[PDB]
Amino acid sequence: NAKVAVLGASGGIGQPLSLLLKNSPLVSRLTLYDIAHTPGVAADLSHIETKAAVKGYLGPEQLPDCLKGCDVVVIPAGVPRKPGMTRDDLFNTNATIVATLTAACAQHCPEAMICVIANPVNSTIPITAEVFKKHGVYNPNKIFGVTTLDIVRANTFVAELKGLDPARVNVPVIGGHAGKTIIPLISQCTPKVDFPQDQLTALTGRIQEAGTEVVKAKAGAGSATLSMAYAGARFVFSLVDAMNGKEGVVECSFVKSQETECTYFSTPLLLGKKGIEKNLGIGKVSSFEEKMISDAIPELKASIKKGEDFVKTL
Amino acid sequence: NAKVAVLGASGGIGQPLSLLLKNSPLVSRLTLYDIAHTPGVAADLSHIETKAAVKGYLGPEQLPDCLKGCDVVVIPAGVPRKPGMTRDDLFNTNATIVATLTAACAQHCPEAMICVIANPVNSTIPITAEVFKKHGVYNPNKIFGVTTLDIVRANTFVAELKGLDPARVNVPVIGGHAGKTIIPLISQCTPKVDFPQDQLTALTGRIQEAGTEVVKAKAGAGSATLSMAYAGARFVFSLVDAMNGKEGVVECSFVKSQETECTYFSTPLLLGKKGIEKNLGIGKVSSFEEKMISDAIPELKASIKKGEDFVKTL
Amino acid sequence: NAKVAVLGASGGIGQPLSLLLKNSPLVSRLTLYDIAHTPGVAADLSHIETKAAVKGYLGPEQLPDCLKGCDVVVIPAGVPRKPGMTRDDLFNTNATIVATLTAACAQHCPEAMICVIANPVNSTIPITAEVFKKHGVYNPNKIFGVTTLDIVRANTFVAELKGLDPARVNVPVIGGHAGKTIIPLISQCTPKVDFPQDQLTALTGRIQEAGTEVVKAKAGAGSATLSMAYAGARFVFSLVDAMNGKEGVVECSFVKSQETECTYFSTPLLLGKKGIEKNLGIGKVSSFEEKMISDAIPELKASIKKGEDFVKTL
Amino acid sequence: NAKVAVLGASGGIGQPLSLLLKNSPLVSRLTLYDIAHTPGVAADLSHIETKAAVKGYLGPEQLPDCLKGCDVVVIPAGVPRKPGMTRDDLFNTNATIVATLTAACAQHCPEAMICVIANPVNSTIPITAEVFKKHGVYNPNKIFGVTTLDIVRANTFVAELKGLDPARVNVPVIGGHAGKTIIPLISQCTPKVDFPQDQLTALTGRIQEAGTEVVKAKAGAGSATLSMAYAGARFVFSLVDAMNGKEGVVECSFVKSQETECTYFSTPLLLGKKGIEKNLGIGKVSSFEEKMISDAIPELKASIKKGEDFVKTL
Ligand SMILES: NC(=O)c1ccc[n+]([C@@H]2O[C@H](COP(=O)([O-])OP(=O)(O)OC[C@H]3O[C@@H](n4cnc5c(N)ncnc54)[C@H](O)[C@@H]3O)[C@@H](O)[C@H]2O)c1
Ligand SMILES: NC(=O)c1ccc[n+]([C@@H]2O[C@H](COP(=O)([O-])OP(=O)(O)OC[C@H]3O[C@@H](n4cnc5c(N)ncnc54)[C@H](O)[C@@H]3O)[C@@H](O)[C@H]2O)c1
Ligand SMILES: NC(=O)c1ccc[n+]([C@@H]2O[C@H](COP(=O)([O-])OP(=O)(O)OC[C@H]3O[C@@H](n4cnc5c(N)ncnc54)[C@H](O)[C@@H]3O)[C@@H](O)[C@H]2O)c1
Ligand SMILES: NC(=O)c1ccc[n+]([C@@H]2O[C@H](COP(=O)([O-])OP(=O)(O)OC[C@H]3O[C@@H](n4cnc5c(N)ncnc54)[C@H](O)[C@@H]3O)[C@@H](O)[C@H]2O)c1
Repeated sequence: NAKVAVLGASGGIGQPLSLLLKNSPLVSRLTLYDIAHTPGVAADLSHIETKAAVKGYLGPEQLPDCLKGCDVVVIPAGVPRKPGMTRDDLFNTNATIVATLTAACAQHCPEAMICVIANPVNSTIPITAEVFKKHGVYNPNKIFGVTTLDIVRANTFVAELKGLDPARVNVPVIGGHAGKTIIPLISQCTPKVDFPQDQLTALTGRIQEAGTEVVKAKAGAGSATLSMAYAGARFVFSLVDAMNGKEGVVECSFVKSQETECTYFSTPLLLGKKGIEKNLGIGKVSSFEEKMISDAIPELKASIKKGEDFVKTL
Repeated sequence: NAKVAVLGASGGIGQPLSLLLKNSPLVSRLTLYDIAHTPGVAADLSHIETKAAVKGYLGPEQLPDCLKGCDVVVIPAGVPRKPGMTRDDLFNTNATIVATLTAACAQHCPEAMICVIANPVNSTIPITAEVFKKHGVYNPNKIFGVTTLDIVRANTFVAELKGLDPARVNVPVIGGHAGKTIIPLISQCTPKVDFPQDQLTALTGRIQEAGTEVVKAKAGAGSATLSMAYAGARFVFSLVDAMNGKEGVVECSFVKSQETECTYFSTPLLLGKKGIEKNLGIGKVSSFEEKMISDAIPELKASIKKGEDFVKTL
Repeated sequence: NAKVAVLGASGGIGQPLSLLLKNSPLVSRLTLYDIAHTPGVAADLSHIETKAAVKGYLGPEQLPDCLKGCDVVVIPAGVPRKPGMTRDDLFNTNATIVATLTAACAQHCPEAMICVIANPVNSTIPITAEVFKKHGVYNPNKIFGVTTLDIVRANTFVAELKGLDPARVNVPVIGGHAGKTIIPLISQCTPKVDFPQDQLTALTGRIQEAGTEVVKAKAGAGSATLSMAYAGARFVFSLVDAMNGKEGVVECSFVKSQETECTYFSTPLLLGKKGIEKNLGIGKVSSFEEKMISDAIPELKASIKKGEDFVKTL
Repeated sequence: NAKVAVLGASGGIGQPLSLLLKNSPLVSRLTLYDIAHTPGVAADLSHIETKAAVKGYLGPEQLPDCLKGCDVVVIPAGVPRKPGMTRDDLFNTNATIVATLTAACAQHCPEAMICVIANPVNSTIPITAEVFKKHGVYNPNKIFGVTTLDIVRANTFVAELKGLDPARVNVPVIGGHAGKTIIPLISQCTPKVDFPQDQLTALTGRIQEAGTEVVKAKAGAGSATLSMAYAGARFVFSLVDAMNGKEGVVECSFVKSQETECTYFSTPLLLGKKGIEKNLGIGKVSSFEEKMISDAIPELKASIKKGEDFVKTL
């Protein structure tokens, strides 16, 4: 029964994400928004034999109509990286995009869950919060930075190394979504896994620089699109399940947090009807994992402040 | 346990198709092929938390290694339409692509199920058959023209007009995949539906021109990609289920046929372990539907002859 | 003192063509039209330090304002070929595009010179003629099928083989613009050149299939764009010089002709203030060249009929 | 006559640039390089009826053959901006592209004039210089950051305000190529123009934001391509004229400079047979202009160091 808007639906992530949402029995209305090509994408998907009604919207004059009555908004809108770039190279362009779109959300569907994919997530979530505070509708239990792909990657890499089935593996990943701020808690992995430190370190780095590995492999043709569509769909489904009374639903996500001195931080969250039911916190961790958390905090706070300062100039 | 090859994996269809395939526990190995961009696509999908081992292959030199050991090969490789073009206007270009790709298949995975998505399907399937014949490995039970999107469109459109869930609608569509050769048997629809003749004609025209509807809506940005990825994934899943011994798997598909004077024709096929188990035939049809079959045959024969003639000059 | 419109200005040919026109002191006003990207292209071109004022127009609502007061219209709007395509595969698409765009010309700038680049020229010139008839403003001295690239190619190749400066070479090319209908009158070449019949035949084939060789070299990335921009700029410059009263300006172009049983035909044309001042005809030719003319006529008639037929259907 | 290499010849700037170079009687040989599409672009251009011999090169193995014997190398290779990006946001991607390509030039055509178009120019010229130093062939009189488009824009905008022929306007533009580092010296314009202050300020700002204006207008489809092709060609032609012994050839360009405290800086340069004959300096400026120089210096030094540092960490 959920009504989901996808802002940036014509892009690399947007189209396959919209596909996965259209294919879901959980979605009864799918509104697609972009600045280009949205009508053709909507017609394409409207032919698929599922109940979700698909409507496409094009340009800022139609963004309000796209947002009317939505339960979840997902925002893959933004520019992807080229080889060599950092996520902060995209900050200027994507901060404007995220601020503009989340402003419309605050105006026209303030009650909706806001799921931000656009990078750098470590800054774009603070931006979303400060835009919502600006319109006086800020609810910290309903704004999510989608880090799900870090968890998905962690599970895959663990499963390959130990010959396990990825569907059975679960690795909490905490901190943020950029380089050393991505902290995989291999010591909390279910099932339990033992690696020597050199292999643990190699696995940790692989997970951290996984996005960059894909940017290099694509050689100028963009960043992770299909896996991020999978990761975004997964997160939305988790959130909607929880919204229909499903219990025990847990997903890591970068949110407003009091667990560390960072005002925003990613930890496992129990999800409920009002978004975040309970922040489950960092929990018990190794020395190696404590070192990474401690090392990640300055970069996190700098990014958090960079997003806040950007909204301050609006 | 099914090893699936996608030829044309970097395209508008190939990428979301490859995603849907990667997401399924029916696929144990997903080998992707194209003339550009495949390594990045493979890198992207390899991070998804499912069992399928994803490998990428690039250029004619690597095509044999993409195909070896394959159970299924799907071929979305081909040029799509621009507004104003017929599917037949693509023949010359796409003919050479299908012939070359299917020759490698006949040489390197002759036992595999061959699923051609490339247009015009009415001519490209005959090209595939003649190519396989030329190499002495022609099995008419394993060569499939993917017409599934026509069925998906029919189901959806009927479901919309009757207020039904399209997940529990099934309209057999027969003939071929081009204009008037697309024949939806609404008389055989489950559940039973009865339209007056004025509406039935419009519904029938809508289904026939659905592909062109998406072409115009995309205004030169290509044809159906996401819905075709859906339809193609469904057909492969149906085919892989049947190969795993699942019973009652029925799909319409343009295949080597003796149901009419046409050498190739689409009807509901019972699929099994060896490919086509039994052609379920045209069945009991209305006068209206009987006229369309009669009207379609000359065009289908021409399209078939065109395809056969192309291989004759190789 | 000439106001020129480019219809299809955002395309592969359109952009470099518009650039060459912008650079010319013959052009005082340049209006650019497309269905996509025009404002960005016009903004880019308007920064160049030449006198021509540039303005961009997007979509059919802005087409009339583009054409008002136009002295010359050049029409590269259309779909180019992929490898394997015949020029007739693009007929249905381009015929529609040419018909639409020439109707607006007929209504809004009926006295303007109409230079059609869009293929197949052998049919799109007939289409342009009939559309102009419907609106009661047909003038056959102002409608030009741009075949200049063929002449340009012929000059380059003859110069290459003979070690000449291509600026000092002129080869009349007659007939039409497709395959064997492209007839280089090497016997009329200035300066005089002497080839054995074997070299002459291969050279003649090279000229006829030149467009195809470029399509092959681009491997799906399109057809001749930069060389066509050059050729189209040359023809437009020739025409605008003649319109300003320059004498002895001669260009081959595909036009309304009584030189043969074909109703449209390309021969060298004396241009002047009314457009076509005098058709210079075929002249004396070799037996070899007479043979090619004879063989080409059936193709030309067919192509002329096809375009004329298409217009009746609107 | 001049042998000119274009690195990044298949791009938006590279292709039209290559066309302008091909059309010019000052070019005897045109060698084109890119990582994709080069052979198609070269085949296309090789049909144009000018004397310049055109050859296309593709991939690292063929780069040296492209550079051998070159008098001038133009390097448009690089990633363009999207809306909201600064030129500096392209640094991390384009630093490696410029470093590689200029290392190739240092090896294979060290005596050639090196014209860097790739952004950010304020940092990529220092990169170029440091790469030539590493190779022991650094000649500061032959390394040029192409700022010519800023001058072209200034000439055009001044001519539009005053109602002049832009062919007769020359505005020196100094400093660098980004935002407030672009300093148009309207007080040194020929002919002398007197502007009311409100127009002068809006003019100055227009010149500085012109690049961003075009990026905005292209709405994600790149940056200035056609006007940059015009400007880069103009610069090459001035360079070749001066190489052929023409006197009084002056062009502004971002070069090694001892005019301010910035080690690199753009001023009018008298060009001669060996590149820079003489840096003509800042000359006499107004207070308004002196202040713009003062404000620009901190940003220039920062962009310079950024470029130098990049090379020292290799
Ligand atoms: N959170 C993650 O783990 C994660 C992973 C991968 C990528 N990303 C980010 O997702 C974003 C999108 O990546 P992509 O590959 O889809 O890029 P893309 O260029 O393929 O698509 C971007 C889409 O956003 C649209 N867009 C741009 N401005 C818009 C606006 N103002 N309003 C509405 N739509 C607008 C574009 O038109 C395009 O359709 C990037 O910022 C990328 O860095 C995040
Ligand atoms: N059966 C149907 O109902 C149906 C529906 C939609 C589209 N189609 C057809 O599917 C085909 C693909 O459509 P699309 O939208 O993905 O086009 P696309 O242009 O987006 O991608 C097609 C892909 O084919 C690849 N390709 C071309 N030649 C190749 C070769 N020789 N070897 C390997 N790869 C090659 C291209 O690189 C490209 O990645 C088209 O022919 C279209 O007509 C069929
Ligand atoms: N005369 C010749 O010798 C010759 C040579 C080469 C190419 N051509 C023809 O040139 C034409 C285009 O070539 P290209 O390489 O520029 O193709 P392209 O695809 O690069 O550009 C085509 C442009 O036409 C535009 N367009 C399409 N429909 C339009 C419409 N209805 N109104 C306005 N604009 C429209 C598109 O938006 C695009 O910008 C083709 O038809 C090709 O066959 C002719
Ligand atoms: N100096 C100026 O005023 C000015 C003006 C406009 C643009 N620019 C800069 O020029 C570049 C814009 O170029 P464009 O608009 O043609 O972009 P584009 O994307 O259209 O083309 C860039 C070209 O770079 C090529 N390339 C990338 N890496 C390469 C490599 N390693 N070796 C050889 N070629 C490589 C690509 O293949 C492509 O052909 C950007 O750096 C942009 O910032 C400068």
